[PDB]
Amino acid sequence: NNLYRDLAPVTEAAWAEIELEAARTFKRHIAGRRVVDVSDPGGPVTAAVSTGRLIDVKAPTNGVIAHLRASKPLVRLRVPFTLSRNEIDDVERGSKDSDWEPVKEAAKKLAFVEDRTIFEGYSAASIEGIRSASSNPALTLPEDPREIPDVISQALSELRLAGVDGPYSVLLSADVYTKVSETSDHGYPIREHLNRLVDGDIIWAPAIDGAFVLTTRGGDFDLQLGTDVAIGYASHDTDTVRLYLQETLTFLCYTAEASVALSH
Amino acid sequence: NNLYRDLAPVTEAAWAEIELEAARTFKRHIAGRRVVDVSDPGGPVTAAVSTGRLIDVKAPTNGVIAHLRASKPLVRLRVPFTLSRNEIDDVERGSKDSDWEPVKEAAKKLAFVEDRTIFEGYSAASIEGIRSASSNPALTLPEDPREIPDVISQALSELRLAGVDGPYSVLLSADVYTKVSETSDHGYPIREHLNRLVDGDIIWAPAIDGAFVLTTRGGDFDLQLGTDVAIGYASHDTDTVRLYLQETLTFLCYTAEASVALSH
Amino acid sequence: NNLYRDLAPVTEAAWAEIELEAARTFKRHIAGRRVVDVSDPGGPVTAAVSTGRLIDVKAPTNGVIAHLRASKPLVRLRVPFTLSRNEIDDVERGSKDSDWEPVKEAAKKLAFVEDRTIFEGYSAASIEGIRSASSNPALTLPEDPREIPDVISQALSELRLAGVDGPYSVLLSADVYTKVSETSDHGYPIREHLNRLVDGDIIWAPAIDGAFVLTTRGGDFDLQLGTDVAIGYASHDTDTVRLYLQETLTFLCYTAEASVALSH
Repeated sequence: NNLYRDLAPVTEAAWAEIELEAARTFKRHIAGRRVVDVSDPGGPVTAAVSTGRLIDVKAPTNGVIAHLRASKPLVRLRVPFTLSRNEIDDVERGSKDSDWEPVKEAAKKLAFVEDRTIFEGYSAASIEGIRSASSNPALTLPEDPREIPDVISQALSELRLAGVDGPYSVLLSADVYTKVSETSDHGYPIREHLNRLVDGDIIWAPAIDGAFVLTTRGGDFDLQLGTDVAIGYASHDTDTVRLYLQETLTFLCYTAEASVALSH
Repeated sequence: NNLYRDLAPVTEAAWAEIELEAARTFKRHIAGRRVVDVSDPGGPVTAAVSTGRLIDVKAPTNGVIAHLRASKPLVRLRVPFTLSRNEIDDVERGSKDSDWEPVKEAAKKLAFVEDRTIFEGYSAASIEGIRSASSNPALTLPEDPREIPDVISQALSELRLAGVDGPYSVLLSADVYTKVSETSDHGYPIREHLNRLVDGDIIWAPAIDGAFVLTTRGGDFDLQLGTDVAIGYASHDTDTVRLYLQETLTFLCYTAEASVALSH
Repeated sequence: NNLYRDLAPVTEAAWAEIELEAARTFKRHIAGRRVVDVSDPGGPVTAAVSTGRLIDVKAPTNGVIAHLRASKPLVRLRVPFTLSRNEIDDVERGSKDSDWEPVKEAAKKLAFVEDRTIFEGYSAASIEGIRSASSNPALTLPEDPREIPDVISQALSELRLAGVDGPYSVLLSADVYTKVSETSDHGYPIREHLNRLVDGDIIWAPAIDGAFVLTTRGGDFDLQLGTDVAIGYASHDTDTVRLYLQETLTFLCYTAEASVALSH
């Protein structure tokens, strides 16, 4: 296929450790797929997702009414990374500490771009994120982290006022997640106060800004995958192998009132 | 074998009580084997652990490229102890309080050396401990023990920032473990506050200095055993038997970001 | 694996002729494996050979006796060679005289380095050769080749005085082997006089200096192989393919009195 993995000077044993480090780092830093509906991958051919809507377009002849079918394009996101060939060759010799730091940086970079796309949008790919598509009022996060469980309760009130009924999850940015993990009250971290407000999870979301409170009842948020994360080969020289991680996706939000966005 | 146990003036009943006291005291004072991967014992022959790496070495002839295979030597750690022969002979007569205090001191001594080796290093045996091999920033322990769950939360933040994903355990030195056990807050000991920060265990580590927070996801810390703890015979006279405890091991840390070291 | 043979622009038919020329030239120029015990290859992981001995090392704590396990490192010996791609491509077209001269030079180079290592030592790899480890007195080779069977008989006397009992082989350097092959006495070459002194073989050893007389009773000389001779791929351009021969080994001599070294 287009990955051209068989052309890489990378052993089968070294691929297994690269695949492990990429999958483990990506899953650690992905927060969007824990709350959105993730489709089955459509394959390499699929290029657009039908929205079912119509666009008025000028008729080619009188007596004819013409409409373009509306769709959302998929975006191919590629993160290159460079591995040392000495570190690759050490794997068959029995090394357990080969430097897969460029794999982990690329998986963290690809996980951030996917979560920035879902929550903050990526407008060049015609992706309105959850923050922009939310019709609930955007709340402000207080600087005192002990006041955060009040504002999360205010976000849960807006979802209750909007009429949505599902288990709620709270996604926190890396700064806010740290701040509620390290600040205590009544002998409990603030993050444990937040656990008891919601039936879903308090989710570490290191890509996003601020916070999000949303329902995970299903059918509101759609991550449409063309192809999921794959590792491909670009080139190599004597010392290095140029690889990449890539995935093809788009994100669709169908319910504007299913989420509350929070920021500073 | 080399233990020469059959030459000892030690009865079978007395061996069973010596083996029991040594195993119970060693397991009580070992903290490293609760968090590191412990290999199967390689046997008495094994002398080195391959690191899989290569060392540049001068070629014997031009047109030849030579590399030494790198490895880590195992270290044989022996702790002698002396038992009274009157206490040994009392066992067959039905004594239940024979003085196995030199067994317990030797097992505690051998357990401390193993845990100092894993965590603080033993540089003459080319063993970089967990504290020296950690790439996360070293935190300072506060003198007020009620402020310890904040600094443990700061250590958990560094591991979350490093990207590692497993159940975290906290290893406390004997001074710190006592101080968080004897200080209370909200009607709970500080050690119980620490239990609720982590999904792993709060571990009494009487050999180490300060504290350690690390993941136990697996594959990061490797205790390679040549031979595990065995009791051997050295010599005897009319009144005493000279014995020893010994084990052959080395320790390897493969993941620098899998641990946070804490000290005063 | 690390050889990356599938990336080479070398046909299956051309590999078969390269493998044949490398194996035939290596076996022609190897003399050490005819007299030493050659182990089964330990695999790519193995990095050291246990000597079973102990090294005094400073104890980490009082009351503890520490010893490092001693071992001998394996050395990876690589000989690069460059083949013409026109000569490679001629093989499928039915050529029988493709220039495998760089293969034969590399196999001769790798065979010499292995035999210099066994007999003359390679001290950077901590390999004491047979000549240095021999405790028998070193004899001098006479300039008259007709006087060589006397000095070989003197070497056989030293082995008889040392008490060793096995079939003796004589290894001659390329200069000495030529000189005893081309000089005649009583209508026989001097090499045929040497054949009748020993029950083993008179062995052409083109790598070594001088001569060696040793027993092949077994258990005295140990060639420990990690991986045996393999052909790997480095790189290629339009005109050439860069390949290499490599093997990983060390040599151990266990019996100092099992050999007599001879020189000029």
